[PDB]
Amino acid sequence: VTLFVALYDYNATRWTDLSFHKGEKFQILEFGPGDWWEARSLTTGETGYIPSNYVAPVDSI
Amino acid sequence: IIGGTECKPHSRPYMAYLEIVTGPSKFCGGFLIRRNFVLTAAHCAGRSITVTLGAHNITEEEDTWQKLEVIKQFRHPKYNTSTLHHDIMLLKLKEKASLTLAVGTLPFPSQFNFVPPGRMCRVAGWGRTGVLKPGSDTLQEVKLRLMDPQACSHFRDFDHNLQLCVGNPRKTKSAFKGDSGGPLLCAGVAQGIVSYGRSDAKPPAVFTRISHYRPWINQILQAN
Repeated sequence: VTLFVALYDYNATRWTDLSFHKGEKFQILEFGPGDWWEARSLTTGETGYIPSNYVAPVDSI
Repeated sequence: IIGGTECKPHSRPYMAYLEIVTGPSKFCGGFLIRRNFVLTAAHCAGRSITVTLGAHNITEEEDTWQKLEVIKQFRHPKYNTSTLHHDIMLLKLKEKASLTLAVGTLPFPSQFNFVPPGRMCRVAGWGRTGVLKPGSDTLQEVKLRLMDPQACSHFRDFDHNLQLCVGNPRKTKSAFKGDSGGPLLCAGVAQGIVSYGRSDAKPPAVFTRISHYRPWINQILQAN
């Protein structure tokens, strides 16, 4: 399990993408292929693409 | 499918419903192109997939259902999540489907078969029927217009050789969340794969142009 945390709110523009809030946690499922990552939200359980610069690794896992 | 109608049950026997498991499962459409191969979009990939053929109401098990595990996922090697270029995947099933009135294969096109803007096509699926509405229990279909590539210019690196531009923007009819991976048919041939569009469901949406991928499909089928 790879956990990341959002540093900013983001509002999806493509139906394949998650919308989220600063502070939300994500299990990353694939780091691409490309600069959008497949992720499951730990808040809502939804799966989709997130922009990689909106998130950062959690401190320890 | 937004602005569509319920299909005549089992009238599109190639339709596949995908349950993708990662925890909680996601859902997509797809369609049977060989007895053991389902075509879908690349962004529907996951750790394990179950395909249900022969369904109309996806919540009611019926006589016509055939329910098969996927044993191998063939995602296009150049798929990219920034652009969603090459949003195409072939799924190899654990066993061959039986051809019945309610389960059948859909022909896919020659690479020379380049479908121009202006014509009406049909797409089907079990996706949401509105921005905030649930997935449809029953298979739904809508007739949409092929648009000039200029009308999809708001989408990133939209490439007319790779992608179709689908859905008259003056109307609300559109594919949407959950429809991804489903076929677009023009005059009975699979021309397009529902790929993506706007979060607010305003048409047009982007479909993968299957004709471009004919050689890639060939190489997967012949090796498998």
